[PDB]
Amino acid sequence: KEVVVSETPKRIKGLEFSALSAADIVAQSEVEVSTRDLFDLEKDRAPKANGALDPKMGVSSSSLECATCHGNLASCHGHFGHLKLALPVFHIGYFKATIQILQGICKNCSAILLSETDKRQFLHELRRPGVDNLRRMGILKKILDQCKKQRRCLHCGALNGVVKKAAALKIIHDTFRWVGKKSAPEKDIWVGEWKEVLAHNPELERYVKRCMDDLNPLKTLNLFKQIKSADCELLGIDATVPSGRPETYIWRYLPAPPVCIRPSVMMQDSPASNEDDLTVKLTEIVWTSSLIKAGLDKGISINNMMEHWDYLQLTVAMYINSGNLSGKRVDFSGRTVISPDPNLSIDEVAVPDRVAKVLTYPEKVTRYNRHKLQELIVNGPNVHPGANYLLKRNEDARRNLRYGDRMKLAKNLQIGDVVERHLEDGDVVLFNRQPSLHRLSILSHYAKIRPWRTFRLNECVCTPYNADFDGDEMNLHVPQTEEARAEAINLMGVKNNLLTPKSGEPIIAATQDFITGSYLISHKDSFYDRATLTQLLSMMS
Amino acid sequence: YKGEVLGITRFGLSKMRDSVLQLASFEKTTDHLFDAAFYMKKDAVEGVSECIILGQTMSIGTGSFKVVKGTNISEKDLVPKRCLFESLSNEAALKAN
Amino acid sequence: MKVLEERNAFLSDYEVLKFLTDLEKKHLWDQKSLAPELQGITRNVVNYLSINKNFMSDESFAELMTKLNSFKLFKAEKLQIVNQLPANMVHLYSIVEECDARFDEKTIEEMLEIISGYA
Amino acid sequence: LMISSDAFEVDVCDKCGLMGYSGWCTTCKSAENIIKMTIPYAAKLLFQELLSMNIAPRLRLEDIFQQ
Amino acid sequence: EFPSIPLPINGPITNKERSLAVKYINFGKTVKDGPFYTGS
Amino acid sequence: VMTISSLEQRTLNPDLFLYKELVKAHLGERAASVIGMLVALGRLSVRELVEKIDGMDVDSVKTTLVSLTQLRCVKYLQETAISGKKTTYYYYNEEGIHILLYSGLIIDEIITQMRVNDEEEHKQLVAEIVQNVISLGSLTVEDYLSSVTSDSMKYTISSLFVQLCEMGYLIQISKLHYTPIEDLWQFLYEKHYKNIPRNSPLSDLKKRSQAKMNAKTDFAKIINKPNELSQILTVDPKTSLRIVKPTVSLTINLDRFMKGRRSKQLINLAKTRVGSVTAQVYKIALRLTEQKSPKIRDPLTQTGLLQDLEEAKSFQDEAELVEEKTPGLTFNAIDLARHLASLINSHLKILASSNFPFLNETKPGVYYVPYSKLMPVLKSSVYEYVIASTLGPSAMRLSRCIRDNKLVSEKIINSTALMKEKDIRSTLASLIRYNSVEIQEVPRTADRSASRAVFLFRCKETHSYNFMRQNLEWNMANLLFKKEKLKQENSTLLKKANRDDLLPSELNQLKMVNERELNVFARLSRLLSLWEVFQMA
Amino acid sequence: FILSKIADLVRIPPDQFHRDTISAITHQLNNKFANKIIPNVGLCITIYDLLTVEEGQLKPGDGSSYINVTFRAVVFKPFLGEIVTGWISKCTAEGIKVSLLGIFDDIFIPQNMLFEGCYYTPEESAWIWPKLYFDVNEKIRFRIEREVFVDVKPKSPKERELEERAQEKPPAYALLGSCQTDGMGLVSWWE
Amino acid sequence: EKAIPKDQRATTPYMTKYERARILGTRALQISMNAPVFVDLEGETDPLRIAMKELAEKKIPLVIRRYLPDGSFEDWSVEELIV
Ligand SMILES: [Mg+2]
Ligand SMILES: [Zn+2]
Ligand SMILES: [Zn+2]
Ligand SMILES: [Zn+2]
Repeated sequence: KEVVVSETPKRIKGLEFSALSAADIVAQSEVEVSTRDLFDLEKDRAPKANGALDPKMGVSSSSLECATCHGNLASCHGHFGHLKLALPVFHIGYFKATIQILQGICKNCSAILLSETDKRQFLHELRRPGVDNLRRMGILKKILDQCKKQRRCLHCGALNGVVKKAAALKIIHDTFRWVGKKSAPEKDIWVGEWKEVLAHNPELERYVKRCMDDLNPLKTLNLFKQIKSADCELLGIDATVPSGRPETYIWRYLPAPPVCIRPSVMMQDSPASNEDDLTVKLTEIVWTSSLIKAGLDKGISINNMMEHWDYLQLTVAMYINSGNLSGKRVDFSGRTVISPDPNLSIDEVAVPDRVAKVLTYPEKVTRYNRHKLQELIVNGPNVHPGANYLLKRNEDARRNLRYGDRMKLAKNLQIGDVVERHLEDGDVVLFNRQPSLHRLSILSHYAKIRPWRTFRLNECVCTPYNADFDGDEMNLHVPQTEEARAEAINLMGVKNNLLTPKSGEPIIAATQDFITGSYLISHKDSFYDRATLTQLLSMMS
Repeated sequence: YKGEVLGITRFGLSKMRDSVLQLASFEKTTDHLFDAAFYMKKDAVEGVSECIILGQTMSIGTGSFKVVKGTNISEKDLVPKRCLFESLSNEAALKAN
Repeated sequence: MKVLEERNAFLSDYEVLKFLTDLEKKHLWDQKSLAPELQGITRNVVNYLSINKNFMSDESFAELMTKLNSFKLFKAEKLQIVNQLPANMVHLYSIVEECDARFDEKTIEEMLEIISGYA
Repeated sequence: LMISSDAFEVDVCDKCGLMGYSGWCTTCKSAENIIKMTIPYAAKLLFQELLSMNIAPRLRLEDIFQQ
Repeated sequence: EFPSIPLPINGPITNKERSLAVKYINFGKTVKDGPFYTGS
Repeated sequence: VMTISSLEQRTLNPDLFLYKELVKAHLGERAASVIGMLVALGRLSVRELVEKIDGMDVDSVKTTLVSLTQLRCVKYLQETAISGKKTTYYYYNEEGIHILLYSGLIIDEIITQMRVNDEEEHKQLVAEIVQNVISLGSLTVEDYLSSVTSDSMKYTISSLFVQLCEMGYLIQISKLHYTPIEDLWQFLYEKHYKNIPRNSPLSDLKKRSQAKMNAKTDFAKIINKPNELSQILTVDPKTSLRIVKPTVSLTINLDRFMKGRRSKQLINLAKTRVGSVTAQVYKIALRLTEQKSPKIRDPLTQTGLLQDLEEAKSFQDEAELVEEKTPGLTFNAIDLARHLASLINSHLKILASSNFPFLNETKPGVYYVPYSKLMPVLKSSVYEYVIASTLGPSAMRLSRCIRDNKLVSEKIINSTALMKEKDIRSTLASLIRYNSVEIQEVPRTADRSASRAVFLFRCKETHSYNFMRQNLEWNMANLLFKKEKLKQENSTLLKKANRDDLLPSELNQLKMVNERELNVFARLSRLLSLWEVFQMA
Repeated sequence: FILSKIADLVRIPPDQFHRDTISAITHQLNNKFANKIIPNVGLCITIYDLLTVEEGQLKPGDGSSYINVTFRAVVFKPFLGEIVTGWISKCTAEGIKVSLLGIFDDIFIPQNMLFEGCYYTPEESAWIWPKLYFDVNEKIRFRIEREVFVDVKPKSPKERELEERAQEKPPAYALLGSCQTDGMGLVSWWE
Repeated sequence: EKAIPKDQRATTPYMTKYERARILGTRALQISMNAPVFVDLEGETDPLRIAMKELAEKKIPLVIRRYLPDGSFEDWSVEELIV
């Protein structure tokens, strides 16, 4: 038989940011590219094959499905591919991190060079239960500041100078800076070796003499592995997870992004379609990586090797390297100019019958709306008190009320059905002007179905919108659920926001021609009569 | 409120906000993500700016509480109903042994 | 799903039988009304478990449990012999463990058949 | 901002909380910790953009209803 | 598989160290049998 | 996908996966969790282990620390503060993990150590004695001898017991060894500073003068505590036999065991030099000088280097003075060597004139074996025979010709022994990969480019030694993890194979997995014999 | 037939709020604990009673009421199993299968642990005992020896197309036994 | 995690405008899923409108759990809260 399948509603409680290690890139990967550059254009339909965008990754067209998950461009999440490169290359984003983690290490024993008592005091200072993010950066600054005071090492007799960037992406290690008159034995070996190699060639290498120590990214990849791993707690990294490891900040596997992320722009239906430059950059990475892996053992290396390897470093640095605007796109909204209407109430905006026919509202049928929704379905989409779509309870499809499905469709109307009715009188709608200054720029209103196609509204409410009408456009949004529709009419609508919160004064009140109409009635020289007072009392209500 | 007067600038939003995605809504990007991934921020989601990114309900305003529905059932119905179940196995298990 | 106590409250077969009997009187009957995907096992357990009483005990069950309390044996085999009814054979020996003896033959026969045939 | 704009169903796992495709984890190949939930689509593009480079924004989940 | 670069010299079966492996596995069995196990 | 080439554990864990796999196969799985946090963090208290394991309680953490302390797998350290609150702190002990690492070579060297009484006692008695010593930890005599019933041969253990602790291995228990190396120096460094009263400045400190001599003095006394001591040895009762006091308990010393294992590589170098007989007389002359030799690095410079130039200079100079002045190890005369005339004296002159640095510095006529001038040749003669064995002899030529001078340049290698542009570059790049070239650049431009720059190749030491040591520890961590792969395929076989104390498909399963379980130990012993040289200075 | 006490949380939709709480929770627990074999507990049948219910909590998404309960669902699982009644299903020269009909038909018993004086023939005759042999549809009182659970084998999604173009197999609740008693195996062998 | 009993409630006994809109929207979302109402409503539609009739009568079967920032549940039934 079958088994108990249990589910629990879960939610996100954190974001543990980390770096992908060498195993985690290969594990989530699908295929390796493995030396393909020409995109495999055989003369059938110019298709795609391995080493590039392919069905092993996602899709970028209507046909030619993925066959890892059988879906079109709308139903494929995308997949990754790993890219192993020989001579592991330096990471451009972790440049400052590599410099700060190389300043805190000895270059001989590959261990930390802070004293084991001050290590104990600063380590006890780190594990306080109340530590702010601005405080812990200061404690790590104190770590790197006190760590630039021990010239020798506590486990070996080697001396540490200073390490910085060669003023390129080259890490230089200027040694012998703290060494003065007191010559080290390693300084004696230095003098003897350089005197010997200048005795061999006293022609070229005499002018260049300040060339002490360099850090090869292949060499510091092998230097980050000799950690005691009890020292990977004062350097910022917390090495309790196997995704710790300062070695994992050097490129050994490049995660190729999915082709759903890589844009195939819709300036096409023309033959010989063009892609963007990101797949071209991946191709140009793969070509020089295979060129290094091939020419490592096949001839003229060293100048071409280091030139192409630094060119690969600049290529990876260019690959991930090169704004607070509107952004989000919202369904069920409109934008129309505005017009005067004081016959409309202050809590209403009159919506015309041409945009209150496509802006629908989803209503679930229940015991208290079966008498209305049947006639609403029968009236159809062209008659304004009507509906457009219909969703069944058992989820057959989203059947529209346009192609067939006459009178008999309203006859059944099972109790879980969801119709999409037209906008009617009394529906909660929110109403916006695009340069929104403060919180009185988005109010909520009731709807009213009218003639000619403008968003007319009362003028007692135009003062918070800063309306000077003269052909200005405004936006209109309808909520699409039962809970957000209540949070607009109760604490967001017009009648509950007669004040401004800036000072407490009434910001939304009587306006221009309603003031001079009150100064002329309440003027002292005005005396009325029952042929006039009755008409005045009947024109106000 | 932190013991130092630091305003609202590039170096000013780092006063208390541990939220990386809240600090990613500012200019000069591509440098706050890498040190957050290097120093391995735990980054518990609590601010409203990273609840609208993940689609979570905010803990201020309307979502500052919860409503629950009462069952209104008594303890007379929640009884361990029992009539001659363990009487057979209790007496003939500790007699003369 | 997370269990709390696995082996709790070892109940007999007739208790399950009377529970499923009293479960089908809350709604329409299974046999009287014969003339959602749950009544199947409800009518299949009550049909299969009543196959040994072919060709019923509340106070007789009390006298039977006192008679099982009169002499001592192991724990669950009392439940096994109060459910399987070993009467017209030597199947009681088949219940209690090896060594066919504990007590002699003219006593195992009567302490088998009177107890397992009175119920 | 979410339902009417970029509502997008996805599945994320509990242990080593990355995301897969509707039945499978793609990292832990046994794939029994799959939890299905909804997320904005721009957050999905942000997660894959961070995961394309060497950043792992791991999602830590918890149940809503505990006590 | 992927490693094809050559192998070191410590792999014949011309050993004559069969007693050492027996001492190894008997030490392992006597430590596993001991009171200080604390497994799982 | 098909990850089968061991990639999901490949790079994620060196230097602690070895320590977690040596204790998983011996002390359960709960000890692996509390030993994987002492290594990954360092010092953390009892409550810190409880809040860092996330799955064990105080009743579970404190129980497993006793099982590690009994095998001396955890160092103790108690501390205090300026306001009090004395608590207990735990360090990871690498000596106990090394005891769990070798574990059969301890009971291999101790068998081939005794004299004429051979193969009648040293297979049943002492093979259980030393195995109970290593397994149970600290052992006393009275609690152990009560296991045998009707001990008629109760004096046979005492003859092997008084002899074995006289010349080595057995030693008084860890009343000193659970203390760390750092705090034993730091508590001794502060008690000889605050107990000096106020005086004149005299270059403003002056007490770093006194505190760098006298503390070292009684530090040596602490170093004098785990040695041959007459407090337990040569106790003389009346009208009886010479016997040691069986009252206090006793354990093994991992300091004399390692210097006797160093003699194996010394015999291997002697067999590299000379063939049969002269190597044998060097063998017996070294085996007669084992228990009094200077040892693998003392705790004086294990930690606490206070950046002093004179200390780092004349620490290896005073070690030479320790080498020169022994109570009898320098006495390496002819009749003393032959007791356990001119022919072996001529062979010893061949040792003196062998000119690789062993058996030198013989000014009056009495010979001596130096060690500190022997350790770089010992560590380098085995490094040159691994690249020559695995990677190739041309790689050994291209690596050792870097060492012929200091920094041979690219137009000088191709002038030596092989032409250019064919396989010197591939071999040289492969040796760049294994940290034995250490390239350097000089530029001809303003930003240190690659086109206008030429290179310089110097083989830097202590970068090839540390990487190969880490690689050997890594492959040791490999070789015991694949042993745990056959345990999951024999969990339903070895558990059932205990009631016997045919189904012939089991004959190709049970007796087929046995040699695959023994050859990994037969190779692990050779891993041990190849790895030891990089941790003996 | 044990009384296992487990605890989970269930949902009640708003269109079933008109009933009382006990019958609603009991109806929502029966859709989950029908013929719905539990991982390593056995097969549940019905719900005995429910206890220590809590307040019905609700998230802003659904609108239904979520109640965490603690009930005592009856699970058909013998603790070791000694003697149980169930008749035969189909003759096979392997571990022979029986039917405890009405609940499930999955119980095997291996022939190698029975009497060694039997032989199966391909001429439709069953195992012949050292008198007459047994036939179809007759009550068999047999032994219970081994009962080992396998809960869920998940299936990879690109593997899910190699099993749908051309065309469950492991049972989640299987039992074994070993008949040893002289005369046991058929009802009419006695009397 | 501890629940404050009825005699130890320390918050305000009034109904906030933030907890008036959420209880009304939750009641209107329950009524739209065919829940039985408990008011004599005139024949109409829009569950947000007939939930206001229940709020004006105070016959909503909910309570408003008010969380303090350590876990201090403090039940606060709706009919106890006045408008
Ligand atoms: Mg204007
Ligand atoms: Zn796909
Ligand atoms: Zn160092
Ligand atoms: Zn996962």
